Amino acid sequence: TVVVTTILES
Amino acid sequence: RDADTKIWNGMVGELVYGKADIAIAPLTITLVREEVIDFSKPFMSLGIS
Amino acid sequence: RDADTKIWNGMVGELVYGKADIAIAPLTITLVREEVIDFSKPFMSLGIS
Ligand SMILES: NS(=O)(=O)c1cc2c(cc1Cl)N[C@H]([C@H]1C[C@H]3C=C[C@@H]1C3)NS2(=O)=O
Repeated sequence: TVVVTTILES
Repeated sequence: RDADTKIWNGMVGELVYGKADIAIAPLTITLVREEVIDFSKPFMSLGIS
Repeated sequence: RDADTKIWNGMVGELVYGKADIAIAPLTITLVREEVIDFSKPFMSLGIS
């Protein structure tokens, strides 16, 4: 499973 | 990069230390970041406005 | 690239074959060019106007 790391911003 | 500790924190520091495989993020391409990890071609343009 | 003889032409053709070490040019980053020769991040932005 490829891990996507994101930050929470509109 | 925290300057004295020379550790990367955040989404890049997750990509550096092997925890994550990719990041699709509002992550601006920077010379200090380009030395430590790879980037794709940018997908969206932005400037000071 | 024209597939009549499947031969590259121009500056990229000099890049692929061996005549060119680098092509600093108005050379638009595309897909069929990226597959055969490398591009960096684009140094100048533009569009159809
Ligand atoms: N002023 S400009 O339009 O020539 C221009 C164009 C561009 C600049 C900077 C300038 Cl000043 N840098 C951007 C940025 C995206 C990545 C490639 C170069 C930096 C990181 N690319 S761009 O879109 O090719």
